[PDB]
Amino acid sequence: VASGSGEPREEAGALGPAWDESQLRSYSFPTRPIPRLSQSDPRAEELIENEEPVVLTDTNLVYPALKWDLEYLQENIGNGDFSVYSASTHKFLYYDEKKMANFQNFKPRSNREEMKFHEFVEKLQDIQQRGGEERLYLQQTLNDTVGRKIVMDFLGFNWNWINKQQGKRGWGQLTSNLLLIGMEGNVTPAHYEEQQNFFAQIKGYKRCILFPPDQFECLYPYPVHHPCDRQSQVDFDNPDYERFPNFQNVVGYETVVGPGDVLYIPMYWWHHIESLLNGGITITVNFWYKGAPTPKRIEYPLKAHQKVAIMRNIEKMLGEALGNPQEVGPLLNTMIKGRYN
Amino acid sequence: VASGSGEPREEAGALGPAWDESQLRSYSFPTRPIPRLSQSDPRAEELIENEEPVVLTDTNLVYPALKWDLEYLQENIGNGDFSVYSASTHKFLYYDEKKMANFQNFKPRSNREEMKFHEFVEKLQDIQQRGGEERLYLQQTLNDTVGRKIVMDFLGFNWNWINKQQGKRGWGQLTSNLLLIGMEGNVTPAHYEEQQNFFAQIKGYKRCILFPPDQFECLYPYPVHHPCDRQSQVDFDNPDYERFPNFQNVVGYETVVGPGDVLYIPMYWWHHIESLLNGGITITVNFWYKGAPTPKRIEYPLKAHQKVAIMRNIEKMLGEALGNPQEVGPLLNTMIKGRYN
Ligand SMILES: O=C(O)CCC(=O)C(=O)O
Ligand SMILES: O=C(O)CCC(=O)C(=O)O
Ligand SMILES: [Zn+2]
Ligand SMILES: [Zn+2]
Repeated sequence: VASGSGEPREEAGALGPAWDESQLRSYSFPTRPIPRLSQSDPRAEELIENEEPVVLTDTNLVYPALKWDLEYLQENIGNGDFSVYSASTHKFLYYDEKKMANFQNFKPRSNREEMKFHEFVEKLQDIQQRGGEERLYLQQTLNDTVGRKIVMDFLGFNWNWINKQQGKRGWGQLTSNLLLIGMEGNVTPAHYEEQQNFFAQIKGYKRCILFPPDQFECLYPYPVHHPCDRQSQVDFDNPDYERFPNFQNVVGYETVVGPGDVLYIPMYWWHHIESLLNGGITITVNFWYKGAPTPKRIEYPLKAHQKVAIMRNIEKMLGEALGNPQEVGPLLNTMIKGRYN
Repeated sequence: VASGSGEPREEAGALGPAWDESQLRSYSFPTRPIPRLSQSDPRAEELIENEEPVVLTDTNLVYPALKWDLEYLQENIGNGDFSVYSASTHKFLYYDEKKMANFQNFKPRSNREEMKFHEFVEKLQDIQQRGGEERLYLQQTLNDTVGRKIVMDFLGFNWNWINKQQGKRGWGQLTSNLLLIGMEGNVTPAHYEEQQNFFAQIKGYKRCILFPPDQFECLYPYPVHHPCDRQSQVDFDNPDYERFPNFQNVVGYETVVGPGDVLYIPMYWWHHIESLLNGGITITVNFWYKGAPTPKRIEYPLKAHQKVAIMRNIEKMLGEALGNPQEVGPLLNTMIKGRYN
């Protein structure tokens, strides 16, 4: 019942288990499995409607990308610039560069380096070459500049299905598709997005651990003006229970996606994403959508994500009102101590 | 230098000290004296301009009320209804009755009872009669219904001086004059107002201890939706240093006003007001003014009162946004724990 990702799935044509338990990292918290359903299954329609996660096994959302691999992409993706993140550890914490202004005591552990696709493949094979410890992760919005055959591939994605989805949910506009290419063992640590996300797995296997928005108290996001806004301050590998005591109460929904799977990551749901160990490279394309307009007007009791949105807006205005994001905390403290605690 | 109210002043015509140290209650914190200046003294103009307190000794602000006493008032104040607050202790904590809706676990220790002036005088003499322990405090906005001679008295107040004051400071409109009649030993505990206040002493002697707005952290106001909004949660007689540790750092400005004195209580300044022990009844009329409009637009660094105004508005909106004032604290806590503390 704290199964996790369940027994590993058996590949078609007796090809043996897709992955195994020892490819998964181990954590301090328990998990229940996210359900894997067919896109035609009413229950999957329920889950998305109710903004609960679900793994859709047969959407064909990115059917033409399933052939993609580094050789094909290097060949066909064009000469555009690609954002590539570097790291010394397996954890790729991300930094909003616009926000680094107002936090000096903040040095990166993951630098963005712009480079052509072939320089990526090259760097990858230079590192592989000599068993170097360092790691990379390419993450780049698909756009205009992309080669003829990638565009045909892109156009062949299942727009009919995902557009119906956008329509049934009242979502706003598709904002971006991010292309993610990772090395085995890479972790994008726990964070949340404000958009809705269909996360479409193309190559390799990723374990995705999700936490609902009502676990805000257990996951301790950075301050909103901090560059790691929306990310957990907790190190999943070495959790500091003195600073983050509610982490001991955290409960995840967990799954492993492979080629053809689409994971619905609902708005404000925390997610932690790791490419399996010794699984090779992973490739994923996501689909971010705005999110249905806010209701006219509120109906109580508020949803967890609505309380989160409120906390964000309080922090923001207080940043503005005080003239300085650094004064947000002392003010809030002064507001609560001996008054509301 | 922590003098306090200074050596007591000597009455004209060798009538001996107006009051003495043993009429003053004793507290845990130190105080410096508020300056007593002449209204013609440029330094007093400085203090009011800079929103610092000052005791003006010669305004004649309420010259015609100096003859007032219970017999005169009973005689001349008319048959209107007068708000009279009751108490079993010397501390008259006030309750906003509009706010009692959203706090059930809140019972009074000071009930408002409407009564004619003669019923007040009567009750007072019924209690005096038999050495009863209970205490009363009349506090009633002067208005329309008031007798012919009180109106002539009122009209004889020094409008020329106080209106010039209103003009020089850019204050808005006079909102009310409250008439306060107290028994010896009555304490109105520490609180702040959002209006500017010229506090005009008429009969008897009051000790006024003021704290500037930047002592918010030491004085622990109730939540804004609580009925004791703007009042300190700290009991000055028995301070709980476990709950209110910054009370140990509190520093007051202190003075004793008698007949003819006017104390400028600047906006957002905390004040604690006690009628001297065994001093007899006290009488005071205050003059509340709105407060200059807010500046277009903000200039940094913000003043303490501006940060207070912000904390108030955060608490208010969060009350509205959450649908329920009771959920304000859990939200704020969730916002700060492990995040900003
Ligand atoms: O695949 C990853 O590591 C990041 C995915 C993610 O965070 C997202 O799609 O929102
Ligand atoms: O005289 C009192 O006890 C109350 C005075 C006061 O709080 C005020 O005038 O604002
Ligand atoms: Zn994400
Ligand atoms: Zn007051």
